[PDB]
Amino acid sequence: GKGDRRTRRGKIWRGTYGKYRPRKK
Amino acid sequence: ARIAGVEIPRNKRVDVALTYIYGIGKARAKEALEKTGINPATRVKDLTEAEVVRLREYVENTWKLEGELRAEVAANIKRLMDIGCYRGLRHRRGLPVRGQRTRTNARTRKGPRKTVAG
Amino acid sequence: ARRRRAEVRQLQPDLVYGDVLVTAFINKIMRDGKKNLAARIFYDACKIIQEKTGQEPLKVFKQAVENVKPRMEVRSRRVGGANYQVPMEVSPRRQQSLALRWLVQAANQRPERRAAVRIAHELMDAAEGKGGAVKKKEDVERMAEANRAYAHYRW
Amino acid sequence: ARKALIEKAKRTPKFKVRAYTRCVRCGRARSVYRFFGLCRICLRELAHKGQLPGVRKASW
Amino acid sequence: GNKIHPIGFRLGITRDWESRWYAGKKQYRHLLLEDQRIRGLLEKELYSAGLARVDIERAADNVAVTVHVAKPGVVIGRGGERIRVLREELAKLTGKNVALNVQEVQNPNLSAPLVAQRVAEQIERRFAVRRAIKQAVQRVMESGAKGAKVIVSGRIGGAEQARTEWAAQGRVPLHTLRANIDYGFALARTTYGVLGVKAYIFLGEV
Amino acid sequence: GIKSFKHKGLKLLFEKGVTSGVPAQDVDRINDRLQAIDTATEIGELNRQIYKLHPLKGDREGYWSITVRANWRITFQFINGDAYILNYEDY
RNA sequence: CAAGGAGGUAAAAAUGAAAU
RNA sequence: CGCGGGGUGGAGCAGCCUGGUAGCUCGUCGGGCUCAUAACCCGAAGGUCGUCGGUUCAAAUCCGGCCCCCGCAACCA
RNA sequence: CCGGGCACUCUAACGGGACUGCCCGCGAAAGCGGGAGGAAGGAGGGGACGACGUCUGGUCAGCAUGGCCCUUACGGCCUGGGCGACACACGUGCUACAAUGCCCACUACAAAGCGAUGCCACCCGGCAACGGGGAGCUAAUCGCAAAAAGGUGGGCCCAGUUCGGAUUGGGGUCUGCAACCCGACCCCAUGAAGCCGGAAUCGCUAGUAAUCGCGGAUCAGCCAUGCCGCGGUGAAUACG
Ligand SMILES: [Mg+2]
Ligand SMILES: [Mg+2]
Ligand SMILES: [Mg+2]
Ligand SMILES: [Mg+2]
Ligand SMILES: [Mg+2]
Ligand SMILES: [Mg+2]
Ligand SMILES: [Mg+2]
Ligand SMILES: [Mg+2]
Ligand SMILES: [Mg+2]
Ligand SMILES: [Mg+2]
Ligand SMILES: [Mg+2]
Ligand SMILES: [Mg+2]
Ligand SMILES: [Mg+2]
Ligand SMILES: [Mg+2]
Ligand SMILES: [Zn+2]
Repeated sequence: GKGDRRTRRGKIWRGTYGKYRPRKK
Repeated sequence: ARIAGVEIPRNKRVDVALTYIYGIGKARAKEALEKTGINPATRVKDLTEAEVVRLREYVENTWKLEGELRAEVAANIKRLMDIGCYRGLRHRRGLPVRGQRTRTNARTRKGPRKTVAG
Repeated sequence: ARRRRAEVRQLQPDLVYGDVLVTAFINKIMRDGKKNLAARIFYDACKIIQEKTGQEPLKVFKQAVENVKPRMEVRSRRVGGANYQVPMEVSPRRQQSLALRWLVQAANQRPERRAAVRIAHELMDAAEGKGGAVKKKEDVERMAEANRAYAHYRW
Repeated sequence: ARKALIEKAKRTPKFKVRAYTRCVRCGRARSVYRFFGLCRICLRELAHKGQLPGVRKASW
Repeated sequence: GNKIHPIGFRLGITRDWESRWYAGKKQYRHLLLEDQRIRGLLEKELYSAGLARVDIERAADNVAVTVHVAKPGVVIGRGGERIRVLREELAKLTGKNVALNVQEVQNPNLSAPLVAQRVAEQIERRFAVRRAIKQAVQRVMESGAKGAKVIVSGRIGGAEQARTEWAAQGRVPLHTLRANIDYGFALARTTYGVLGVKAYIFLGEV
Repeated sequence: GIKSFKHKGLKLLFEKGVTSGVPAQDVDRINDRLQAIDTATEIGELNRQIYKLHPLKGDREGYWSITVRANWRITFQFINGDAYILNYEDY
């Protein structure tokens, strides 16, 4: 889901981080 | 079980079955069953009636959902009725609200192509 | 204008088997260049062959390929704006390629759920002479059969 | 608007975001490298001249 | 056509730089602008010398500047002017060690910039261009050259029709790296427009 | 009557009298032509010798072309007493 | 081992472009 | 003025008699092929059925009144 | 991490290294085929390099420049608007239509580059964007970064459904004098079209196509799915 802003995969693609993709640990 | 305005989802995980309500989505889903204290991976098939009652009582209250909040959302757009702003006119003409590109695309609000030709 | 006859590409033999054929099959399974997932699926299906039949997958796979081999195929050729279809023989290289290709394709044509069980079953069906690939093989030979008229155009 | 426009590019007052880059050799406002203070056009000219210290053709 | 600048094409091996100094960021930009304004200021009141090069070297407030000239006639003995405030007027926006040297380019007929500049003067003298090209080439070839090539392009002898006059004797291999090929260029300003003169001078290498 | 422009310079010369879109020496020339194309009730009126009128061929079919000066053309579509898509271009 | 003299001959595919 | 036939998308024709479906070629509009046009290929849109009334649950269709079009007839003195 | 050492790896500076030189066969020669020779070969694989000329090709809006025109103005400054408009048409693309798939958690393996008028470790508040602190780094020292596909475990079970993410409502953050026209993210809720594409049409012959992420330029920010680079896994086929 490279364009969904609610996945670790979409957050990768977008670049930014967040709740669905925390800044590690 | 007729939780809010709906009842449909049977044998398909309560954290997922919950999603089938305008107002629940995915975040409020697990948030509701951790706050009610119910196992997410359950059958949804009318399990313990007590868990279902607590779930219903919490969910249906707390926050607005289903036909009621659809009315509120529609009313928030009705806000820009009167002598409203620019954003209202975009809801009037049927065009994209956030000022995007309308030269091409914007089919999700304009609808299918009409073709003028000339 | 093919000055060079384009030498035949050679592969690396697999693990546990040493096949000069199985790896070619794993390659066709491979999508997006993930040989890991590809090889796994085949070896998975090899484990699946052991269940439904007490046969070693090295023969089940081998015989399946042998049953999905086009003896002769139809070839569209010359004179009349390329109007004819001469039925030509098939080179051992091409029988090789078609066998594995039709296998994987027919395998993913099956209504099953897991890629491994599709591969395993399609191989078992093909080993018997029943697979959807065998259909494809027998079909291509029908076309080649019906064109024996101007087959003497040959080449 | 070109002469009075290379004036503003060096004048740079009134709000910090109204200030912008601008090739010095030319007056180009686009493709201006911060490193040289030059547009991509001028930079290529001088690089072939040899007037750019260390700057050399890239082959690899 | 489309051909790369035979100077830039070398730069590394064969034909070194023309401004040899090292700096990191926050400095390169300022020192390059100053460097170019030196080249700009020199070219003006030193054209009568006809300068083949303007080498520049630096070492923290040191700024050395070497001016190559066919005939350094405009230097005239120490306090005979043409150097004093002239090499001192540089430090009116610099204030650093304005060390200005003067070189004697021996044969101007083997210096590409000088050749092209002599030709571009002749265009403005209203000379017959094709004959001017021929002579300049032979003149370069007369002074021991291994190969030469001069090119004037556009608006030749006035007349509404852009042309391109071409002449080249001996050997001029532009593609080769071990070339030692000197390249010069000049703008001829005319009452009917502007035309460009290319000059290629070649010597052996290995 | 001229009804639509494709060339902005042409548009400005006829509407506001803005001459900065055309050559300076072709101002009077272009003007007399445009007025002729404006007054023309039929393509037959745009037929004076000094215009070298003719319809274009190929993909430009349906268009016409009177001559301003040298290799320069004013092209348009004339229909029912009106010209449309007034363009200024090379031949 | 080297050729001259003899014969069946492509197809379905039309136009031209805007000052010398 | 007497009999007979006919008015249907832009063009030319069906469908009416056995009321509930308006169809065909060409043209038009979109997109391809070509440097481009034509040809060709793909895909679309388009009709108060001349008009005014009547019968019917329902009229292009069945029945009348006009309005044009076409074809016959208009003979014996 | 220290003592110590620098043979390995790496770093970057000059070199050695194949020229079908050696063997068989073919030939008049050039050369071609084949073979041990070694990392390598019969231009090893890629770059930079673009002949005389052609297109009255492209560029007076990079710049220069002949001519023509404008000068209380075709110049100059400002605030605001516009380049972002939308009944439509074409190009180049990005994300998909799912199960060799998607989601969550854990756990590995790169290269090439950028940063002390910045990159910002580690804590603290915060669901998060981010904010408070605050160490090291003029940087093969410190930081940007954990690479991602992969692997292990677990959950969905093939339904427009945990596929897909458009669109829209609400709440927020950060840059900026200011983000309504027209900024990027974050969070809640909506969750559209699409179930794989008509006539047609494109790319690629070996690290290559496909797939995966990473960097940089411009840059206060950013409409970047772009462009220029980097490496990860890694096909198919060439009769003719
Ligand atoms: Mg917009
Ligand atoms: Mg800039
Ligand atoms: Mg004709
Ligand atoms: Mg002709
Ligand atoms: Mg058409
Ligand atoms: Mg056509
Ligand atoms: Mg009678
Ligand atoms: Mg070469
Ligand atoms: Mg031209
Ligand atoms: Mg200019
Ligand atoms: Mg634009
Ligand atoms: Mg649908
Ligand atoms: Mg499905
Ligand atoms: Mg190739
Ligand atoms: Zn510039």
